[PDB]
Amino acid sequence: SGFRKMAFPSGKVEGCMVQVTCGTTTLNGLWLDDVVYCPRHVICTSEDMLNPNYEDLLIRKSNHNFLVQAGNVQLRVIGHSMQNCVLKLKVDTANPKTPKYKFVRIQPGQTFSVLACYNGSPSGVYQCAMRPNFTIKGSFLNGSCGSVGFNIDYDCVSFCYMHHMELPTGVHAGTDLEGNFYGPFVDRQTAQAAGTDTTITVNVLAWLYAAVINGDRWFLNRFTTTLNDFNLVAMKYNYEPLTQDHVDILGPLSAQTGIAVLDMCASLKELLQNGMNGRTILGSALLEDEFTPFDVVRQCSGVTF
Amino acid sequence: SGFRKMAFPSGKVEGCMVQVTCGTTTLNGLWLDDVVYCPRHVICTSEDMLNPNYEDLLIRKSNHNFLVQAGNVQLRVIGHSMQNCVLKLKVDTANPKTPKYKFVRIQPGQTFSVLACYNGSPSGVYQCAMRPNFTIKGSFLNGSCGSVGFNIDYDCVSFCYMHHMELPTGVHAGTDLEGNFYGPFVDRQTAQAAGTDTTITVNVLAWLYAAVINGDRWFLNRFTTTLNDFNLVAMKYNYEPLTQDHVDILGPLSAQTGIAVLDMCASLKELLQNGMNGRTILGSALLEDEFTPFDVVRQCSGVTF
Ligand SMILES: C[C@@H](O)Cn1c(=O)n(C[C@H]2CO2)c(=O)n(C[C@@H]2CO2)c1=O
Ligand SMILES: C[C@@H](O)Cn1c(=O)n(C[C@H]2CO2)c(=O)n(C[C@@H]2CO2)c1=O
Repeated sequence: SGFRKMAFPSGKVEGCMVQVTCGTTTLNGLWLDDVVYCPRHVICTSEDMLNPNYEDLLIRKSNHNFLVQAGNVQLRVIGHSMQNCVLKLKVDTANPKTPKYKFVRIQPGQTFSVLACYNGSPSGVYQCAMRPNFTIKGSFLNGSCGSVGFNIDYDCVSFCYMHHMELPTGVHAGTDLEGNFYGPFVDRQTAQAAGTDTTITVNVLAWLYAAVINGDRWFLNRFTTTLNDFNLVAMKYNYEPLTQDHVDILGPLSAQTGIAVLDMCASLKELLQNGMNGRTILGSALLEDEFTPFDVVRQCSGVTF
Repeated sequence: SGFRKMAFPSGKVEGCMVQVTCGTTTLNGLWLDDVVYCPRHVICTSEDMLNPNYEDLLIRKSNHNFLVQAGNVQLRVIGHSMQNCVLKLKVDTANPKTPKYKFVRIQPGQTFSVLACYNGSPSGVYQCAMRPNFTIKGSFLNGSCGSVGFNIDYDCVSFCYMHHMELPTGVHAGTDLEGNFYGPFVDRQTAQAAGTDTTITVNVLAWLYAAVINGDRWFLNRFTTTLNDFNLVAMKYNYEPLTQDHVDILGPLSAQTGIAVLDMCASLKELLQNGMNGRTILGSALLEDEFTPFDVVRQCSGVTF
């Protein structure tokens, strides 16, 4: 029993993390097969971060400029190119620890595990979610750039995030493994602000189901509601509009508890209109929205890898 | 920036997790060098969980009764003994992946990382704390027994917890790696209840310091206080008594923020007497007490391994 924020076992990704140095700057890189993946802003100098022309800054760079340190050993660089906002450094040695991997662009509301690193060495691991505004609330200090997010299913690692920057608001923005930024963010030190951070409604319901399973049933009520009428309360509280697909995704949880999705939507509406009144649900005094329906099933059924 | 609940990289421990089968029961075991460590209640049958005599149940067990599966391979068992509440199965093959390890009995209030497993295979990782009542609030399903807790410093893994059971109250109890239970708990299906779960005061202050660093300063006030007078508010709210050693441990955080420990104790007292009034600190609506002073420094300075 018990429900916790759980990251995946990070072993398979540790062995893909390297140190990448270009000139005076060091950041983390991911090393699968004979390619090292890192953010392209490794090549920006002290005064270039405001408005760099990355194509031009590349002309003045050759293979031997990028120094890649694996653990304590050196990797020989034999090719490089710029794909969107990441660099792809072809090294001469395939990584012996390359797990079965895939590059996936995840959707807002989905969650992943982040292995925070500095100088190509791991520091820790935490579970994050792609906010509706395409930012993540994580823990990154200077030099964590290149840290990656991923999901582990069976024996296959699906890489979905590479960290690029912190915004003036203290939140984080990054790209997928093809170099495309999540959201309208660019790798420049310009004025860019995240939009309204709405709540992942389908994820709050999944967490309420997880609570029922774990013995917390005080928030269950004698009301029900309809989708259209529930969405009208969600909009007032900046909650993501709940669709029928979301309802279908909650089926397995709805069947395991004998609680209709709409009856659970009615209890949520009460929480939004009346607050928690100093009560706690799964040890928390606010509504948690960083658990997907699959996240709950995974932890409440004990899926392994 | 950003402050998160962070587990250590779990790679070095994954390669020590095995499956242990004894008769009809399967649970997880830890495999360092040529010894496999598992809970001794692997040998209890369906009707034995109420009042087992583990010495007697051992007489009827020999080496070939314990089947140890490493990944998908079989380990040959050549010796076994019972130390407190864990078994020590001597196998004939040293583990090639044995990290630099140590067995440590941690103190109430300290934190560690837990790698949850089922059938000797990892499922995930989360950060826990040893409550003052010697229980932990974690996520364990049937078969997670044998999952271990640990800290990683430099390249050395300090194992401190092996999970044994869930209590009728939904919390968790276990042992150190010498088999001694944390708290007054036994590996029996008897009536055992955890005591008062008081709050780790030194850990709440460390988390308040982490908040100041990350931009949340609304809880800082114009008051101060004394230790004796603050403890009198702590006792009313079932908070662990704050000693001078605790104050000394908070020095480094106190110096990095230019905030005396006692001035921070005064802000906490206000939170306890007046509540948070619907405000959030580091994204949470209650006072978090599962971050040690070293946990905060680690994450706010970027320590790696
Ligand atoms: C990659 C992470 O480690 C965070 N980070 C970062 O996003 N930028 C992008 C731009 C906003 O400054 C950056 O330039 N640096 C270097 C130091 C802070 O100026 C930096 O550390
Ligand atoms: C080891 C973990 O997986 C949890 N767990 C457990 O603590 N006990 C000890 C005693 C209270 O029942 C136990 O017997 N089992 C087997 C199934 C539940 O009866 C069990 O799964």
